[PDB]
Amino acid sequence: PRKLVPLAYKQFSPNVPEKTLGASGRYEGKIARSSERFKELTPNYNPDIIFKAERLMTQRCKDRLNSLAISVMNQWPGVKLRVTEGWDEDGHHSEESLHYEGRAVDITTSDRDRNKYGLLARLAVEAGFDWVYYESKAHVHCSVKS
Ligand SMILES: [Zn+2]
Repeated sequence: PRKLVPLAYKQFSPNVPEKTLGASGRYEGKIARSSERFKELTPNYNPDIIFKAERLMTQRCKDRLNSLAISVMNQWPGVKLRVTEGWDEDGHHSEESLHYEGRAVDITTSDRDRNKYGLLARLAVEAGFDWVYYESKAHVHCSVKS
């Protein structure tokens, strides 16, 4: 067994830029409702995840999130994974955010205990998200390749 080490504030894993090939890969452009690429987005209705649209994400993102949902409930009995941002149609992030193509989620615990977020980030990496960034005290940013 291995010690699960929480990510530090502002740490990202792996320790490379999000868009690198060993991470979540290149930005592919915004996905609009009208896009053909919009049909690669699937809604996530996992009853074990709290959703603050936020539900629309790629299959790989869905798989990683659902895996995380289990691990969080294990880590903290009685607590659930919570999503506060998923697919963004409204330019609320940087120039080229993976949020714009349904390949990123910002997450917390259901109890909004910010002291848990570093460990939540570690669980996200263990759950297979291709890039995990303890971006803010308000949430952890998790993304996947396409
Ligand atoms: Zn984010």
